[PDB]
Amino acid sequence: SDLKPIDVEVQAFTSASNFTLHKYRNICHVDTCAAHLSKSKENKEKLQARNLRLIVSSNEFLVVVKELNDSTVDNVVSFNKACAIMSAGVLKHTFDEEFDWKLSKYVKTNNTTKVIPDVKIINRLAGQMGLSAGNPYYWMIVPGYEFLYELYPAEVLAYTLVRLQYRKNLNIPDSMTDADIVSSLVMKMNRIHKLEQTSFDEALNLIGKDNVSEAYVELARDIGSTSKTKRNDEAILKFRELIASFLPALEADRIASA
Amino acid sequence: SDLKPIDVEVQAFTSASQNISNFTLHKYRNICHVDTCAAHLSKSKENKEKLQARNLRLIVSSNEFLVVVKELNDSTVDNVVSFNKACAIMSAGVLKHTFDEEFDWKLSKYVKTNNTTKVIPDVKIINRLAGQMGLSAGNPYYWMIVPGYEFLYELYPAEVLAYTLVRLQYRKNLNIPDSMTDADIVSSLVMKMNRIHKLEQTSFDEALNLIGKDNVSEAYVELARDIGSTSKTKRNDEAILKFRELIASFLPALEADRIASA
Amino acid sequence: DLKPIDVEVQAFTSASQNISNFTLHKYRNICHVDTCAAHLSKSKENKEKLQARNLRLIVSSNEFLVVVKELNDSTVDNVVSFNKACAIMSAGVLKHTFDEEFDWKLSKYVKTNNTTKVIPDVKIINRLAGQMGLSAGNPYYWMIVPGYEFLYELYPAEVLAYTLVRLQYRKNLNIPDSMTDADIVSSLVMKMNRIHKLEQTSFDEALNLIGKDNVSEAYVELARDIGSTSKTKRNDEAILKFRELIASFLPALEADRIASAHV
Amino acid sequence: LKPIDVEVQAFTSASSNFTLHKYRNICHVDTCAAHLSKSKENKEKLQARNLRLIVSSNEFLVVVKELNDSTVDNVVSFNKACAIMSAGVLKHTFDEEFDWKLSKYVKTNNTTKVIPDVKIINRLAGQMGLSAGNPYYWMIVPGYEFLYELYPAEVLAYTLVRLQYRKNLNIPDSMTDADIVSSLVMKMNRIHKLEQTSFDEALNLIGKDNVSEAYVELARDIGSTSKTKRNDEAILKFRELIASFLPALEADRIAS
RNA sequence: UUUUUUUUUUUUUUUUUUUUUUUUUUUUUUUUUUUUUUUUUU
Ligand SMILES: [Mg+2]
Ligand SMILES: [Mg+2]
Ligand SMILES: [Mg+2]
Repeated sequence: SDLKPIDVEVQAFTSASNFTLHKYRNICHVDTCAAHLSKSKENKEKLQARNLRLIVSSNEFLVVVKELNDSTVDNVVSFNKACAIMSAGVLKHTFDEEFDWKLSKYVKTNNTTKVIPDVKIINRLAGQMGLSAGNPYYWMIVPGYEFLYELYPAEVLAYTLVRLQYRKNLNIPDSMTDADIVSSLVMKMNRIHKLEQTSFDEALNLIGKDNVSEAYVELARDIGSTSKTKRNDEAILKFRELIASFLPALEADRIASA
Repeated sequence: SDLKPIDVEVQAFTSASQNISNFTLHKYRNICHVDTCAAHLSKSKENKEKLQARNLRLIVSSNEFLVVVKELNDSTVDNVVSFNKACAIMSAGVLKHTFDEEFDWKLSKYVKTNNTTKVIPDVKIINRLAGQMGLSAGNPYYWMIVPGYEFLYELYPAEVLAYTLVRLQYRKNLNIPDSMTDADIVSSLVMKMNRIHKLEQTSFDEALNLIGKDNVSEAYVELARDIGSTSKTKRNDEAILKFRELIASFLPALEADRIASA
Repeated sequence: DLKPIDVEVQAFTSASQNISNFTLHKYRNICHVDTCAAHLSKSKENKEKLQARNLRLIVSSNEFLVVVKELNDSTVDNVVSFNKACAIMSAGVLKHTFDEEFDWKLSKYVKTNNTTKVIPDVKIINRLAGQMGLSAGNPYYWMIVPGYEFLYELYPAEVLAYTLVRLQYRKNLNIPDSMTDADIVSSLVMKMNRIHKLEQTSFDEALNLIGKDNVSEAYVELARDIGSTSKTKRNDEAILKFRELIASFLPALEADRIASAHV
Repeated sequence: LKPIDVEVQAFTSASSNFTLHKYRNICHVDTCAAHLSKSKENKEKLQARNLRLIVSSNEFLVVVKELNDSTVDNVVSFNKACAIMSAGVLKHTFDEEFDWKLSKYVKTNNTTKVIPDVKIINRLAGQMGLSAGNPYYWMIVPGYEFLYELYPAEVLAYTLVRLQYRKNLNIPDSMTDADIVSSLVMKMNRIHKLEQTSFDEALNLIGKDNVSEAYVELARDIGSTSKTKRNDEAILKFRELIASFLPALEADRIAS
């Protein structure tokens, strides 16, 4: 009754992800990419309606498409992949070490033309953590950061630990479970390390357990430095305190009314 | 009449109105082509979200069709059906060929299926739900692993219960989200069993003795033999434990740094 | 779009316009019992129809109701809101099922003047009462309806008791967890605030005006079979029987793993 | 297969400081007050389309739905529109405004005063015991926290009444105690720089006695009851009653 | 393994109270249905 169907095609699912950040390492203009990352919230909402074309250097661009699980075309990417590509462009000039997976260690990033991202460009996700502009981690705090695990595994894992521990400081909704917070990263770890055969401790030793620690304390140092939940909670305690101070003058006013 | 009211007929809700046409798969035994419905079951997840936006129409054979509609509940004609019952109808179109017997509730016994010549399903068609359980193409149970499989309890009871047992036991292996409690995994089957066995007036053991408990177990081992010993949900669980263990061993350096910081 | 609307400057000064003066006693003898029972049997469907149009509900051979959504005040007796409509027709069945009603002037329950000994049809089923384990023929069967709180005027202890049942057994009644406890009793308290004038009277005073013994009597009547038979009980017993099935099947998977012969 | 071009525009600290002092002499008092009487009405209209409101024959005020910053000084958000208009009436009812440079109250500088017509009704002030004619009648408006710039002790005191008398004023339980004060704490954080200065220093600068005089003025005629107080009192007596009947129900099951 | 999910410094935005009402509104609709969930260990 009063329903228009659509005629679904008879197509069977028959049998038959090469994404690597190393194909986009020298395609980014730093201040262009940082500006796009500074508007990630507005960009994700624009994506919900139409797909987006983002210029990331005066000769290169990306096509951000929703629900894109595969593409032979390199610069057609999902939102998380696009932010990760653009973040890596900035982190090549802020982080001095990157991970070589066949050498199983951190090797120095050789950046001949090393530049400083414009301090004026603000990352509001990073401010929520208490990080200030100029911090080398500043532009790692982006949507889709988990893809950066390919280059910065200790740093990306550390940011994930901070999101797990301080979900309330970062205004993560209590709706989300701890599994959803870490799921994306575990998927990237499982691909790199083969977690079906490997141990987690084997991965935490392959990357620097102390490296994770140093990155963790860098990203965690200034959490709770200024908190609107603690700022509001002191006001309520100070307000209810002043209400109590005002009671004898309120009853003096009502005994005067009678 | 400013309030332009519409008359409403005085029709009382009685169980004679509720049970006018209860659903049964026996009306749909010859409506589906094996390789056509498996192509629709192979794309069940896509169908479900495409169903959300607008309701759907699915050709199952040369002239017979099925219209899928969300939140349908009752309906006065046979080929207009909900998502779960549509997947159940198509599933039974392949299992008539892959399963050698079906249950007869008149006789309290499984009976051999009369399936003329049996057309073996194309092993090119891949059911991803069965692949999560380790099943491969050509397995007879392959196309039983569909949404709304519980409706197949009427034809293949012991096999549908064994699958539900497999989903409760291996819920983390099958990435069933911890949001759903154990009772949620089995709720629909219990409803299917309630209708057929009237569990209000029958025990659980009586049901599992009417159907074959020897049949259930041997379907349980067929469905759980190749279930993987890893999953993303189990990897996520192991990660949360390891991550909190790292967070704990990092707290001294953290607090020592903040007292030294401005 | 992209340009504003000039709003006119006029204030808000006005009167209470309390014109409702709604009492169920205006509709006592206007209802055919089986006609009204049948409209109540389709309450959910009629509310859905009400979202699209105003409704015309014939309640007897000589009377009808006009159901209108968002009906604040109406001067005409026939034009009522949905909650008022179900309450009006529920009272028509309850006059024949319940033997006593409250008289607020005498401050006690008095006998209902049912001259005609009419029973509501047994086959007409109230799904809302079915969710409570009440079977057809129960004298309370037709108080379990949308807008039941209006019946506090006639059956105060029984309407309060059903509200208590909705409070304690909210899970068995499939009431959403997302709705306040206060939201479930909010409208009954509006009724109680009108009849008992709760601004200048206590809840304990009101609970002594109607019978606390009478609220308890109706409570055990309405809550006797709430948990009698549950999905939560059935689905739970299934789990443990399913889990002993599994524990008995584990020697089976193991034997099929390490043994080639039939076991 | 279709994209839209996103232009490179970074979020910077650079991108108009809001001061009510820019709107002190643009409001007729009986017309700015009539807009505040139909504030709930003006509010839902703002989701449909942006609204243009007249403060007087010579000046306009256009309100839009989600303004985080505006180059224009006459397009504002709702809470600022109400505050700009309420301020127009309180310059004639309040006899003192705050000067943050001199760190204390000074006269409101209104040579010729007006008395608002007493028929314009503020239903929000009517939920409390305020009757028309009270000098605080038109401060009880949506967006009052912005008036902390001019009347900080009175605006804080109103916040105190909302905190303690939230049930009396039907503030839903879904609104946190923090949510009631979250907006005012933000206005104070801008003016007082709360990371550096404390609440006690703010309270001493505005006057804890000035707060007290506005408090007893606003909390004087709060009604003893509300729907929310009744519902909350009913739930308790209702949960008392269930317990009192639990023996009787168990006895009934044992009998049959 | 992708997809997907969530966080957006500060001010803002937003949120809430509507002449202490009554109404309106809201929620439950037997059993079954609906709903829900897993998607080739990715
Ligand atoms: Mg924030
Ligand atoms: Mg039900
Ligand atoms: Mg009102």
